[PDB]
Amino acid sequence: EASTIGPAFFTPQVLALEVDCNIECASLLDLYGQIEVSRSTF
Amino acid sequence: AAPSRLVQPGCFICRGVAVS
Amino acid sequence: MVKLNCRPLCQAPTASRLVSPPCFICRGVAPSAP
Amino acid sequence: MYFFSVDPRNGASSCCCESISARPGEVNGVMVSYAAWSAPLRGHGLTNKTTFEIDGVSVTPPKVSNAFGRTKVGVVFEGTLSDLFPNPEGEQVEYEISELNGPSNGVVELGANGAFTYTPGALFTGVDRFWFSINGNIGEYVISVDPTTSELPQPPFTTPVYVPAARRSVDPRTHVLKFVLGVSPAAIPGDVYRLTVRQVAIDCDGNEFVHISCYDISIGSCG
Amino acid sequence: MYFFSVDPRNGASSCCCESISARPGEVNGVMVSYAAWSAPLRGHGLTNKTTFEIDGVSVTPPKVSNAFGRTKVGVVFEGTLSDLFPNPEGEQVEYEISELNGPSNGVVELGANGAFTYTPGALFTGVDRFWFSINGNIGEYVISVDPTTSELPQPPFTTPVYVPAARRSVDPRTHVLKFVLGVSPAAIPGDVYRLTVRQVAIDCDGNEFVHISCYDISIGSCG
Amino acid sequence: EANYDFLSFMIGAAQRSHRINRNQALMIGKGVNEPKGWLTENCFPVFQTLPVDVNGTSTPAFLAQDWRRFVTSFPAEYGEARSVMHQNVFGYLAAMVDANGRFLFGDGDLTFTPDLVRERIRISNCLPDPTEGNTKGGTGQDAFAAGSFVAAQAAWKTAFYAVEKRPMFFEQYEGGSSAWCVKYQFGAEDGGFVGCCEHGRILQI
Amino acid sequence: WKTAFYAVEKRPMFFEQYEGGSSAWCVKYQFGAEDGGFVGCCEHGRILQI
Amino acid sequence: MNFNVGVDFPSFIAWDGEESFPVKVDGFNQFGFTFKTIAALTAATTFNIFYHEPSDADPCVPGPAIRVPEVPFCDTVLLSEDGLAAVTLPETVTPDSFCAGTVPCMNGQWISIAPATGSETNAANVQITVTMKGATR
Amino acid sequence: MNFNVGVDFPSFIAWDGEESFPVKVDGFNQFGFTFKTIAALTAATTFNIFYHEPSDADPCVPGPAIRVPEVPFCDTVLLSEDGLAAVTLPETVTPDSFCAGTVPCMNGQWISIAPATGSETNAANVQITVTMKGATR
Repeated sequence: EASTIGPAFFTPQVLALEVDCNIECASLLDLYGQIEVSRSTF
Repeated sequence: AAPSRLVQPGCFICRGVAVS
Repeated sequence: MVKLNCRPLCQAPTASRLVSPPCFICRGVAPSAP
Repeated sequence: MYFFSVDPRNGASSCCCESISARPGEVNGVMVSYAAWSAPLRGHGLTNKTTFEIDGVSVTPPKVSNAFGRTKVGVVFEGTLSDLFPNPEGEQVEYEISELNGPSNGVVELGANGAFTYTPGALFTGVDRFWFSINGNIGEYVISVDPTTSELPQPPFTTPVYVPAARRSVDPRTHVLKFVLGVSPAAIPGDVYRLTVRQVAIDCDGNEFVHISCYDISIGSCG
Repeated sequence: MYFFSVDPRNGASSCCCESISARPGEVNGVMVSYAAWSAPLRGHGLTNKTTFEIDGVSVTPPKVSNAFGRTKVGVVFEGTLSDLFPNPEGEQVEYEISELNGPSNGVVELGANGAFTYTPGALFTGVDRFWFSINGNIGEYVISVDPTTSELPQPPFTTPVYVPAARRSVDPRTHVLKFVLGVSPAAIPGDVYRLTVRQVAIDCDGNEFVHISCYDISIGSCG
Repeated sequence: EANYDFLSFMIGAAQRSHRINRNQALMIGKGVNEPKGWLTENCFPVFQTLPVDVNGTSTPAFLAQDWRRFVTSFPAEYGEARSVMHQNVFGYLAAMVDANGRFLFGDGDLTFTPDLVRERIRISNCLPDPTEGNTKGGTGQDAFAAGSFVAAQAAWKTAFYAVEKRPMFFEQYEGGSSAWCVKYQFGAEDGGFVGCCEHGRILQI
Repeated sequence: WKTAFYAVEKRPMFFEQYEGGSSAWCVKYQFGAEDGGFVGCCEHGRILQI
Repeated sequence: MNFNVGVDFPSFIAWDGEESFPVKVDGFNQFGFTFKTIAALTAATTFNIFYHEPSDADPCVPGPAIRVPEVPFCDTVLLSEDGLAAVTLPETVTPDSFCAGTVPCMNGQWISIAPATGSETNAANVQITVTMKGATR
Repeated sequence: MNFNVGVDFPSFIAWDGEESFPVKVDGFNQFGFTFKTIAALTAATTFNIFYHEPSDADPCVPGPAIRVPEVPFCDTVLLSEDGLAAVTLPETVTPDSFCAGTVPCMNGQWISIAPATGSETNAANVQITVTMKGATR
């Protein structure tokens, strides 16, 4: 019978969502002046 | 640079009637 | 080498106030009295 | 940072124990290189089963006594300093609180006649000590700040010379034992203590090779 | 690590036996190089059939006696430490539990007057030792915690100088014998023991070539 | 095993951790081992508002008249400049009120939501906000923490430079990795400095 | 709300006459449905209280 | 509609706060602990982990208690100074929150927990149970 | 290779032989008991099942002890007298053997087991415990 036989005969429906809830912040790296460089100590 | 103040104009209205 | 893992059974709420700027005052009014 | 290369127990190359000069207040570091003894014993190097013991061969018992108090968080604590200097002869008591060895998470103000007040820093609970100096003689006054709930236990009245609880280490790749040697600010110059070390190596199968040495710590002022 | 090259019995090349210094508490290792004696006897090299024997040529019998007790697992054990030191004169007794030789699976709360309580570690079954010291006289006290069913045997009260049961090895490829030589913490400085080693070789067919040598262990303090 | 792909999670949770650490550094990074950020170097000219006497107590304050005088003062000879600030501050400006009770912005809309890119404000809510998160600042009394930071403004394309040498990279660390356990190693190399710091400005309390 | 609270749909209602128990003098119907929901992640929502 | 989750992951008491218990783990292949406190702790408590072996007198009763060695993975740097596995419930664990953990390699047939010395008067306020996984036979 | 299965099926104590312990079953959505005997019983042993409610004052402490009702499933002919759930550990159940039962319909948020009256003599030799199944936080 059912509801008294282990918990392995019933396979749950694995739905396809993934809750995240994580703010990075806000980007501030495109205002600054960008300069590619070479070997350090320019 | 030392912190400079930012004094702005106050509530300026009148030039001819002093308050009692 | 055990590495533990802990959760709380009952999370707690979290209240906070919502202070907002007061109706301003203006520093120094021209027509006035001492 | 002292460095001793221990005897190799090979039947080959004044007093017995090596010497260590220590000044009251310092907290130094010591290295010991068991390489000459444990390298031929091809095993798994050393193990962290070393033990230390500190015995005194000259003490000159202290003049002033210590004292222990109790208080909760935020509540000011008051205490005296006159019942701690048993003077066999009559003399004045130039109370002084050393600015170097003051409290850590609080503040004290010295009174004019054996008075002081320890107002702990806000939002702080734990144990806080500070070292007073009655007429050149030095002691300690230990107070515990309780989180107002029940009570706190008793701290162990730190000794003149100690080896800290868990700061030892060992590198089995080079057979070196490192430990810390700390001296209380109340250790009296001229005294001599003796430190003993039991270090245990290990063979391939888990047995033990023991080795004991000693060191003479002489508390001398000015290095 | 000691090393002795043995004489090859060729009719060629103060006291008789070689010299071994030892320190109370140490556990060292010894190597012997039978190469010069067994290499000419071309056969199957050495065989692990070496036998040892320890004799005392200067003993100074122990002042304080040893003792033995028993307890079940988890149960605390308490006993006396005063009926073990018959003192000839009348004087005081300063009992002490050497920290370097405390218990290994419990703690001991040494009371003020020859009294102590031994709390065995949680879920522990075996034998456990700790070396007391009455007026400087050292003797061991053995406690065997039983696994609550019946009993464990009565261990043999380790001698002042011993060679462990089985930690020896013979390298037939380089004709070298190794063993461990441990010295009890109850050894008395100045005493001298004698270890005789009987090592057996073997021919290609299965006969024996015996060889006997001796060593003089001198128990010295400070190595 | 472990159906959830863990490696791609860490490669994702490393570029993310790097992204915010770099952004955090160029602002308040302190000298050694991290670029000298322009908040802590403090050679931007700094303006600070003067307090107001709420029934004779002189609490610190910051009102809209201060914001207009701060942004128009920027000498237009340096170029066009953008202002950055924490979003609570912009919430603070939007909720002001004149003496009779009206709103100073959007005189009745339930909301003031202006075109920000037509106002050069560039909200980024990681900066320090003087509202102590929220629930501080803008009081009659008992708030607003004199000496705090509010907002900045500069010709950023020349007031602060960002230096990049070698972007993020990943590689299997051959050595320390055996036939049963892998050891990965990632890294990147970059830095930053201030340009000429007479091009910026800061507002305080 | 599209990611703060979720609603789970499985099956709409049904209706059928319960045969056993419905005599030729009485009659008894029977119905039911099956659904549910949960709270996704309460860091995407606020509440304004007094 | 909850299942008889008892079979297919049963569980037993391993430390009721006053005395330990050996739990058989031969019949199953994977297992772990679930710590849980009943009252606020005073300092970090440490438990030792022990594995038994089938007694020679009877193969259905545990023998003496050996201590399970310690296995580092890669990240391990502490190594607990002893090479003998042990758990340590940190301070500030409010008594409405559980903590899980398990040894990376079983050995023997039984497993046991007991409070290490020093923390024997705080362990009277904790509870440790063991829940297994699929049954081999 | 064993998994740290304390998370994802934790287990807690419910009757250590001297005291019942409410176990919070809200955060999870399936649970069951795994009985276990420590020494031979004397007769049949009966246990009552209780469910609690969130207390009136504090919402994270259990309220009073309410006796959970029992429901049949198309084959109950025993049909316990007063329609209240109860479990009867049968006599002649040896040690090293565990029985696992579970109440069908869940209610409340804390569940508990207590030795039914007239059977608390040899109930000190049982040790019930609970294991939940799947967090729903």
